[PDB]
Amino acid sequence: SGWTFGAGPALQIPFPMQMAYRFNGIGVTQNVLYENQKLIANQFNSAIG
Amino acid sequence: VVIGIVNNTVYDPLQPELD
Ligand SMILES: *[C@@H]1O[C@H](CO)[C@@H](O)[C@H](O)[C@H]1NC(C)=O
Ligand SMILES: *[C@@H]1O[C@H](CO)[C@@H](O)[C@H](O)[C@H]1NC(C)=O
Repeated sequence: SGWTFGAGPALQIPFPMQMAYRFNGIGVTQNVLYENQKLIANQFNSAIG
Repeated sequence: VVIGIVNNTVYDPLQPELD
């Protein structure tokens, strides 16, 4: 759900679009995530590992 | 490079006024 579960009813939303929202919230455009999605995913997986 | 994009058309606020 993202952040909607803590401010009211839960709203379904894809995780990449939630990441795009979180990147746009700090000033970074959504294109760098919708284009370089595999790199961000691999970096996140490497960090989790 | 975008994964999950579909084909669609966008509108132009200049073409109908110019043509
Ligand atoms: C959603 O994920 C499924 C499973 O990988 C895939 O088959 C489908 O094409 C995806 N849809 C979009 C719009 O990316
Ligand atoms: C979009 O159009 C291109 C060529 O016009 C085609 O190769 C592609 O398969 C189309 N995609 C969808 C989701 O219709």
